[PDB]
Amino acid sequence: MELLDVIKRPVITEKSMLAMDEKKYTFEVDTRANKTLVKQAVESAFDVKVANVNILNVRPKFKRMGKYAGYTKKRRKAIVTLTEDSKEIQL
Amino acid sequence: KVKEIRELTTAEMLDKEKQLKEELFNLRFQLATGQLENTARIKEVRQSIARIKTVLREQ
Amino acid sequence: AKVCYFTGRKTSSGNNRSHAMNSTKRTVKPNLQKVRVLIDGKPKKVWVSTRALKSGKIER
Amino acid sequence: MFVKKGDKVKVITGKDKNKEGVVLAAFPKQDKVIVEGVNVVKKHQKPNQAAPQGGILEVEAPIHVSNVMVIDPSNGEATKVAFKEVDGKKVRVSKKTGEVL
RNA sequence: GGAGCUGUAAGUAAGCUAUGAUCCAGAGAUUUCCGAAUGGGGGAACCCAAUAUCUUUUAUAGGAUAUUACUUUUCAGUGAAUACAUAGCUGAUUAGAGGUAGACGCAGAGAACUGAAACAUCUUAGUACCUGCAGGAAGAGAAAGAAAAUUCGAUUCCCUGAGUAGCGGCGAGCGAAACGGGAAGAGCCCAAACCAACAAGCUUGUUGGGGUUGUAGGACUCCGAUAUGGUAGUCUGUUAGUAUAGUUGAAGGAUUUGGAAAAUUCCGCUAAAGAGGGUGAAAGCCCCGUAGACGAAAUGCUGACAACACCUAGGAGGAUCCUGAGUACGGCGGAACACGAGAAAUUCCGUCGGAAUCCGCGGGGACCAUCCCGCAAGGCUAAAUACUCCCUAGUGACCGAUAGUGAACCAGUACCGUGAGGGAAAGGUGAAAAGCACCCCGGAAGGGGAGUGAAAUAGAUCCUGAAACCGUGUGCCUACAA
RNA sequence: GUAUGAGUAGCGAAAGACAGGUGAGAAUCCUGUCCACCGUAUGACUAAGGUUUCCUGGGGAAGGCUCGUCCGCCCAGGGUUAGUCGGGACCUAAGCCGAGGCCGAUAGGCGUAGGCGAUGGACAACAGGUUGAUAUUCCUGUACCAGUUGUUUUUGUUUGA
RNA sequence: CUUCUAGUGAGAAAACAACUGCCCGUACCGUAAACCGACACAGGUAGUCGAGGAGAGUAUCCUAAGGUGAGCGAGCGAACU
Ligand SMILES: [K+]
Ligand SMILES: [K+]
Ligand SMILES: [K+]
Ligand SMILES: [K+]
Ligand SMILES: [K+]
Ligand SMILES: [K+]
Ligand SMILES: [Mg+2]
Ligand SMILES: [Mg+2]
Ligand SMILES: [Mg+2]
Ligand SMILES: [Mg+2]
Ligand SMILES: [Mg+2]
Ligand SMILES: [Mg+2]
Ligand SMILES: [Mg+2]
Ligand SMILES: [Mg+2]
Ligand SMILES: [Mg+2]
Ligand SMILES: [Mg+2]
Ligand SMILES: [Mg+2]
Ligand SMILES: [Mg+2]
Ligand SMILES: [Mg+2]
Ligand SMILES: [Mg+2]
Ligand SMILES: [Mg+2]
Ligand SMILES: [Mg+2]
Ligand SMILES: [Mg+2]
Ligand SMILES: [Mg+2]
Ligand SMILES: [Mg+2]
Ligand SMILES: [Mg+2]
Ligand SMILES: [Mg+2]
Ligand SMILES: [Mg+2]
Ligand SMILES: [Mg+2]
Repeated sequence: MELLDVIKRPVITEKSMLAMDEKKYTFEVDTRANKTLVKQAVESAFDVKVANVNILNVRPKFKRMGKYAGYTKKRRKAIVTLTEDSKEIQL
Repeated sequence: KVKEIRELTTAEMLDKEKQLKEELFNLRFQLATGQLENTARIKEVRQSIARIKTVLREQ
Repeated sequence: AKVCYFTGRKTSSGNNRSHAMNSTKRTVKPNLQKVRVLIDGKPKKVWVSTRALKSGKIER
Repeated sequence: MFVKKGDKVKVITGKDKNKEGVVLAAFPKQDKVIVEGVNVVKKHQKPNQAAPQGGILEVEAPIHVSNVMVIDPSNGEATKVAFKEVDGKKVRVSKKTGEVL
């Protein structure tokens, strides 16, 4: 796929902010994606030199609204750890 | 819109598509935050990407 | 399949009717023999029947 | 629809019979219409709509558009509608007279 | 098409729209992944690759696109045992797969319960089931026929024949066909004799011409037409219509009741429109519409009309040649024919044997003779007939929520089951949410006032609101009675 | 649908008591002190299976065989970070599939090559900390395997490393 | 994996610096109230660790680390089970 549709959005949570304060940023990603593609995507989207990338894929979380029950969509969340001698992405 | 898009040339169409794509990226970020109000700009950008790719394909 | 290449004679069914005409089902198989026949310029071992072998008309 | 926003209008049926009024909005998928001054219902309201008492509003409920009769803008007598191709363009036209709208 | 539009689905935000939106119809593009799934694998919706180009990165790693299954048909190149070669391999090509419509029809295979008051022949039944082939229909189909009339002229389907003639442990039961009447209507090709051409090795394979039949026909020998009609064909075109959006489309206002008028009364109007539905209640004249009159840029479809294409000849002779061979037929064994081996014709399957061909052959219910009718063993063929997953327009002395589809409600769902599989329940506020601001009790729920509303004992368990059942109170009776 | 039995059987092996607190409300929730039970387990890892039951903050309509301020219940949010662990890009057994092929009323059955397939074989990491929830994964140190680019030092240039 | 050559071959070896290393699982229960048994069911559920005194011992009694206090109770102390 294309590098900007690879990434979808960031994950604003307490854990993610605590990681932002340690220079590694969370991002939701195309579920079909790849770690090297996340790396390429961020490197082309921010001119920042990436150091490491971790990935999780989150299960679909059960939910319901009245009679009707279902599943939250699957997600894939990458954690992009940057280098020193590098910028800090601004969100 | 489709009029000026059909007036454009190929490399210009593709540059415009890439720029709309970057705008959509940034809008997804601003929507993940509470930093955006005009949400319909999202659908507008996606619509316009579709118009451009359709014009390329139909050329 | 187990079929004469030429005439198409194949297995069928029939009835054994006893002296009291008690009926039971049987297989009725034709008299097929495997024969090195000159199919389309090539020799080949193929099922084929006596009724087609009688005529000459097909070579070995 | 023979009723359209921006049209002085007479009512045929209801407790607000023979009253006049204009069209504030029209719901064609319901075949209803809203008319200022007509069918003013008393809605017990909550303050979640920037009303810092909650209070009791008075607001115009819809009206079914078949309980409605348009007005000639040059006669006052209310009429029925025909459609005519004037100048190539299709417009509403009065019955009882050839006045447009 | 002409102003509200962002579905169900409120509500908030943001916004779009005469620069003509939403919406509707036709065509085109995009069309993730699985699935015949087909690059290889696999526990479906996952994984791993090869090759070519391009891209990322200092460079790897990474990424995008395209191709890569098998089998069949043809073609080419290589090329084993094995020399010639063939097989095989590779590469280009060509057309198949699989599911639908729990329906229809051809073929293969093929039950039993049941009935016979048991039961074996028989019946159920060539039904159900399974499988293959399919097509919009299929299958059958232009007489080796039906008859007895010297006559009807291809099949199919309805009526009738007829529950007859027959079959049958002569039992139970099974059960025709033809005549007649109708619906629909159409007939065509090929092999062969011979002729011309090619080739190998005077015949004999290929192409073309010729010629398809029973009052026998054709080849062949002679006589003239160059004709004359038809077509069951073609994205050859035009033309007309029609299907898929749509537009227009007449005529009423007042009194009484009432929350509301469409009801009542009054005088009217209109009708190629009094079909139906909705609208605060029962409306010909309020609305959607109806009758009626117009309309399609675009894609289909149907029918004509021209071009193209294909068929289309006549009269004598029968010297000679041809007229469908392991075929018809027969024996044995079995089936289908209404017909159960019976006197068993006719048709078909297996097996074995095994004819003549115009002075010829088959049938006419064993069979022989005479007579009559027809000419098999090669192929095709529309129409009337059957059926409806579906689409449109509709209809009902069909249902109206225990009914009608299992399902009017997010139903093949929840649930049960390892699984195949089985399989529910559950509709209605009000005209309109106008759905109870505010106050009181209370933790809240839930009540009580107030208020909306015609109505709240119409307030989410919502129209009506039976009975069982559970209570409250009250007139009479009841603690020596079975 | 509602009765009857009937406000009955039953409330599913075992030790809790007290003070305070929260709270409208406390045997039942929280904190604390004593007490008792398990201890080749009633403890700590972990495969399968379950599949969100985990953590935080609220709640007490229903469920919990009582209650309930509480919960594996309800509601809103979040949470699962691997070159080295396990599995695949490595191997194969049993067993499965199966080009071609053989056999067969059809359908299909068998089976070669070649593949699939662990419960086995091979294969480079571990000490601590850290969160409310993850830990040979994150963090700090110290490594290891496979590979890439560059610099330096060597040696092989076709009787050829 | 080691070796052999056949083959292939002009580039290979080491030291150093830097860099790269994909996909699935990773929560939690797990001799259980989360699995199978219709239930928060006296049942069943593979493997690893599984301390101490006395003891041959993983037997047995009481304890350690650690974990539990059993999802109805109060009283009275009858027959009967
Ligand atoms: K009996
Ligand atoms: K046919
Ligand atoms: K009406
Ligand atoms: K017979
Ligand atoms: K293993
Ligand atoms: K011990
Ligand atoms: Mg991972
Ligand atoms: Mg595949
Ligand atoms: Mg019987
Ligand atoms: Mg009949
Ligand atoms: Mg009208
Ligand atoms: Mg009505
Ligand atoms: Mg009237
Ligand atoms: Mg005969
Ligand atoms: Mg025979
Ligand atoms: Mg029903
Ligand atoms: Mg009812
Ligand atoms: Mg007495
Ligand atoms: Mg007394
Ligand atoms: Mg009792
Ligand atoms: Mg208990
Ligand atoms: Mg013990
Ligand atoms: Mg918890
Ligand atoms: Mg309770
Ligand atoms: Mg909690
Ligand atoms: Mg097999
Ligand atoms: Mg093998
Ligand atoms: Mg864990
Ligand atoms: Mg319990």
